[PDB]
Amino acid sequence: QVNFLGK
Amino acid sequence: PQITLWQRPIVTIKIGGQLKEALLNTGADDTVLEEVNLPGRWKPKLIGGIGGFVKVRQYDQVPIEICGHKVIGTVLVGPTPTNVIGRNLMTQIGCTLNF
Amino acid sequence: PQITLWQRPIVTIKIGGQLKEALLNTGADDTVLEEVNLPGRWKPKLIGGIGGFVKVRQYDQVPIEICGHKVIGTVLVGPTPTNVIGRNLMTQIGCTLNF
Repeated sequence: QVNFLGK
Repeated sequence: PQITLWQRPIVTIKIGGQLKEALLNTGADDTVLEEVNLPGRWKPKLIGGIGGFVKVRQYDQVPIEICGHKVIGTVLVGPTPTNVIGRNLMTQIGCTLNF
Repeated sequence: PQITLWQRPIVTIKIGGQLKEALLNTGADDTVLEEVNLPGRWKPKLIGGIGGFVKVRQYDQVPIEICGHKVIGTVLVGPTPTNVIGRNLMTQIGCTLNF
């Protein structure tokens, strides 16, 4: 898997 | 459409009789949406894996419209920081990365 | 390039004199890579925000080659489950979502 960045 | 990536690629979706917004997320294997009531069968699924696991309801073969494209795919329902359209549904709508 | 999404969109990159692989992740605002030794100035940055924050080193204007495209952008260096190319660098290579 559940890949992200926020941040 | 052709969607540039200067902003977050958030699109309108229609799911379970509701209009919602979700992020087109090529880093996500699966689609996870919160606050939708889907009819029909589900099974629990454990996702994530950092800090523990998150349990969601897995609904298979769910009709969903994504930015005007009516498709079918698995939708995981559970609280998520942001509604996410994963690769499993981006394949259905014929979405590719291009450069 | 045109990359379909049936598999994870992992591409080869060249950074800091090393060959690496990273995931093209439209759900990520920023690029985060581990096990790279970059020269020049950095500042700490807090990222994530679930369970706490993760501290990384922010390097600005880093030359990087992504799937053959030589560009420049901010690279965050620190622990990451998967090396990630975020939107900040996908814009640089002219990567769009198309359907």
